[PDB]
Amino acid sequence: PEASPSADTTILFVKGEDFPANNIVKFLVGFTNKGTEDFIVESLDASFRYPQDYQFYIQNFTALPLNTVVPPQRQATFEYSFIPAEPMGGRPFGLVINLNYKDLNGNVFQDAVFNQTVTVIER
Amino acid sequence: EEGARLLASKSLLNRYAVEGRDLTLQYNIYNVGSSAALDVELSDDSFPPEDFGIVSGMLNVKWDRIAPASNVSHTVVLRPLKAGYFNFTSATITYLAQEDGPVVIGSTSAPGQGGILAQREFDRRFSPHFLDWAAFGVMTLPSIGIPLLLWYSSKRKYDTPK
Amino acid sequence: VGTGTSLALSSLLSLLLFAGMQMYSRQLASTEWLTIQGGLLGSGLFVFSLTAFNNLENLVFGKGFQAKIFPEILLCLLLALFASGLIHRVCVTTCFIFSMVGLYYINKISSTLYQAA
Amino acid sequence: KNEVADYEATTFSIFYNNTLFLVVVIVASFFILKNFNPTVNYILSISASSGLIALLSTGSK
Amino acid sequence: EACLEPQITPSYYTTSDAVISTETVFIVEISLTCKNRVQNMALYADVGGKQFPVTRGQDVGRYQVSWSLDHKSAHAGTYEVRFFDEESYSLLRKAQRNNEDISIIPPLFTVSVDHRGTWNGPWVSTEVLAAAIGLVIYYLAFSAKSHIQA
Repeated sequence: PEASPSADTTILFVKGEDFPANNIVKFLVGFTNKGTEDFIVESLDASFRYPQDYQFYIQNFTALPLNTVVPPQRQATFEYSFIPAEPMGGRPFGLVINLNYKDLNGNVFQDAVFNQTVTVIER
Repeated sequence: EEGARLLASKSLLNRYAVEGRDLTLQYNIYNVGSSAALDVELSDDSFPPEDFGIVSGMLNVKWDRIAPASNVSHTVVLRPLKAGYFNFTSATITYLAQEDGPVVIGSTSAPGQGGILAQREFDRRFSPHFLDWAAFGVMTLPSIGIPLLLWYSSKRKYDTPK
Repeated sequence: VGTGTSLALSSLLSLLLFAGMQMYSRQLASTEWLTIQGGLLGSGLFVFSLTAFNNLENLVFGKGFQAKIFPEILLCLLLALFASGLIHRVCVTTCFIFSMVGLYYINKISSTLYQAA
Repeated sequence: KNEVADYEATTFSIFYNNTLFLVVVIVASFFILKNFNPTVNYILSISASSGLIALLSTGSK
Repeated sequence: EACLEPQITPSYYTTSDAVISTETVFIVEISLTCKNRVQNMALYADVGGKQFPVTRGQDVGRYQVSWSLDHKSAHAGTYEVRFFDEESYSLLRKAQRNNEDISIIPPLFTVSVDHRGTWNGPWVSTEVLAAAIGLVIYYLAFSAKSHIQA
């Protein structure tokens, strides 16, 4: 499912782009409804993916059920948190966040708000 | 779009919402837009006064102007009066993206569902959380303090210098 | 005091000093004065370790066993020096110097106590 | 003479034995077993401290 | 409009229970009445050199400011809050960016918040120290044994 053109998404980490090992990291995902129809945000997932193989799954973080209605022109932000495992410190991982939302017409959308290689440093 | 943009967050700073105890609610607004979000107002009507007692803080507040790349923290302290499943919904925030710009209505993050316990349970999961070592001394007082002190009274009595 | 209790007491004192030195190694090496303080601790560890080693030798091989410069004295000095290196290189000079000063007086004490008797 | 020896030995002995057992678990568990699961830490620490302490009891004799 | 001769009745909530709360939160509520009858004015607070804007309430005159620090940094003592209006706060920002004496700008009003210490228990709960007391006691006990065995 591709992201709808009328939806915008802004991610912001609460404490920066540092990913200390064994520490809670929290981010905020924004949502814009630039379309004339109601978008229903379903869930926001997070996962660690292999650097060389973005398809391979290393760690799957639980899927947060949001179930929030975004009226037209209104912005909905959704928060999520996790904790990276201690052994992952000192290695790079491909962190893929995907935002799910469906219009009333049943069209599926899954925006890759963030798809980049981040490094978790040992503290 | 270069207008202002506000990413609000509503979260709890309490592990457990204890009946009759203070519960902390922190509403943090971040302005990720290039321009300042003028005339920001936060409203939170999802806490009826019949379940929570507002120890401190005001649910409905205003802000004249939030500078770009700046965050404003507001906190309200309540008191969960009833143990049970209490749904924390999303508060409404309205802000101007531009001078004479339209009002962009948004919704803050919703923690969702949580569990309020009773006072006795609060004691049995974490009462001496950082008092743990001191409590350990009290538990070990019979094992160490009492025998040692008692014996010292005996030794002093018979250990007379000659 | 009893030889068996004495051996345990010397071992306990030496062990405690070594554990403390490692725990605060970063702080001790921070300043020259603190490193000198490490020198005193290392010499004390050497003195207690030497006392324990002689006590153990007496129990296993019988009372009155005599400690030699090698390997009993040399081994105890080497162990203390190794701990000194871990905190900082600088102590190896000071940590060593305090041990030698203690050793000469300790031998003087031993000669009076044992040879005279 | 029997009473005092019987008593002072009991009170002091309990104190010392309790001291060693509680101190050993603290040091071993929080420094020696710092890299092991709590479950293995509890089994090893409790078994080791008590067993070693019993052995030291006979060694004193 | 700058608030000429502000009259306040400060009240402050401070955390006392560290057992539940993850982080210390200081809350200050001031019911400000302006001599010039001003209302809904921009107020900004400066605490320990950190700028935090002041949130207004729908009720006229009710201004609030809160901020949060950890329990390892919430050392007990008194914390001073300095308030400024829109005009003065503009000068406050310039002074900091120019590294001039911030104290030169006279705050519109100041409020004292007392923090009497979040409860963590007596300060013996350190894993290293727990071993320190255990070992210190043990050494004395063992020496006492050697004193008896001899």
